Amino acid sequence: VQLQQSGAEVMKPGASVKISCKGTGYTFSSYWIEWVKQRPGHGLERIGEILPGSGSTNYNEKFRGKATFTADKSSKTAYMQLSSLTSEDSAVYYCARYLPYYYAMDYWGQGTSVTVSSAKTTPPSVYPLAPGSAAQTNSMVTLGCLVKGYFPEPVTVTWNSGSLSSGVHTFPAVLQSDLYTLSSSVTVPSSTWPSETVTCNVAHPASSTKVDKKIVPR
Amino acid sequence: DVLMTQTPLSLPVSLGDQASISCRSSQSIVHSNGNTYLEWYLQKPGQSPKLLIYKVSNRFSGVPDRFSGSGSGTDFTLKISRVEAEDLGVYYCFQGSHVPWTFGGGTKLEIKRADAAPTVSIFPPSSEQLTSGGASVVCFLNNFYPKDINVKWKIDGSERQNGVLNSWTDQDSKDSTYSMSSTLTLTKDEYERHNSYTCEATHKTSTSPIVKSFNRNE
Ligand SMILES: *[C@@H]1O[C@H](CO)[C@@H](O[C@@H]2O[C@H](CO)[C@@H](O[C@@H]3O[C@H](CO)[C@@H](O)[C@H](O)[C@@H]3O)[C@H](O)[C@H]2NC(C)=O)[C@H](O)[C@H]1NC(C)=O
Repeated sequence: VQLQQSGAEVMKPGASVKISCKGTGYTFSSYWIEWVKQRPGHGLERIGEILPGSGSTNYNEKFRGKATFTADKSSKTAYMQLSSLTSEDSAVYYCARYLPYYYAMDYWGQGTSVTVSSAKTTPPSVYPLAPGSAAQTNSMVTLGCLVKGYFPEPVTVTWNSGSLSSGVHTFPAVLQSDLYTLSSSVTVPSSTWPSETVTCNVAHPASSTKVDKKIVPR
Repeated sequence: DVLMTQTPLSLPVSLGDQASISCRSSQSIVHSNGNTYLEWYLQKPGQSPKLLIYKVSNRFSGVPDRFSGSGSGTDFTLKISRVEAEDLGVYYCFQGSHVPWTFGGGTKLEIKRADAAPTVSIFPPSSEQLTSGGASVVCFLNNFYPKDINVKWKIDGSERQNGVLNSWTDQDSKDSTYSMSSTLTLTKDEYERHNSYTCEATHKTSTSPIVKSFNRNE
């Protein structure tokens, strides 16, 4: 048994998207397909369900009109269409297999990520950050490599060939205005910092960008 | 639409300590066949939810016996006897009794330990930031527990609050300590105009805010 979902999607506000969930290894037509929304913040919200065998569908009142379900019996796939996309529709959507009053949602899809925004594929703008001139030097000093002005997610910030696997704190990306920005901090002894060389290996698969820039001491 | 409410929103419990999540229904979710259809799901970070319990008490095939459910009417509870690091995540309710079927709010389970003091730091904008025409003042508050943290920026004695960037990192594993990377962005004309930039840190471990500032004039 396996439920396979479509890939990540990026759409502009006011558009519509069509996600799909393909089920194999069981009687596809005889199990309901539950659609669950998970905003990045928190919470699981059920959009509705469809029984592919018949055409029966149910919708939660919050999503009635926003989402429409359809199923294809020939190819064991179920579709959900979201209309008039907005910012609040950006979330990760799951599909699950359910039989009411019997076997519960034991199998889920991998999750399809949908982002609604008018931005384009902007590359990263990494700004390596060094300690300020007016700052005391201690035994343990934390470095800083800022990345901002990039879209869409994700950007894999790391060190040179995993130079410092431990002591790394990659803070989550956030939308400052319309683009995503993140940060990182790695603890390194002041003794080895002048000698040992490490650089934040910022990456951006969506823009096919791979730029790394280290911080110079003050 | 039956509303399911979970309390507490968060439940810090140390390893080996019994945990107890609770669930409430806007209306009774009993069914005629002699069963009430309540299910418990666990969603670890970056993964789809996994089924744990169904029909209040029945355990899904392959879950440790430490999990157990019980309840009736509009009151149900999930108990974890001996918690373990693999049990971290968000636990969700699900009523499968009345159409449409609704999820619970969720209860983020965390592990508690001895409080750790914050490690505050401030880094001024880098050269490339000046060249690009901006300002990236970043404050790093690493390894602080619990979540009782607040950030306030008082520029040259004036408290700025518009355009504040708030970013928090989830609980770690090696140390299980939170972190914060709230920052602020300023324009060159708005950056050179002022003189003193400060970043306080208010935490339970130290009631007095921690001061970490630099002056533009150097
Ligand atoms: C539709 O009607 C059938 C026939 O009465 C119902 O089947 C019965 O369901 C109950 C509840 O699960 C079964 O009792 C339970 O059986 C399990 C497995 O043996 C056991 O572990 C439990 O402790 C409990 O005894 C009962 O055996 C079963 N009877 C038959 C003949 O299958 C069914 O629940 C009804 N469905 C609905 C939606 O009303």
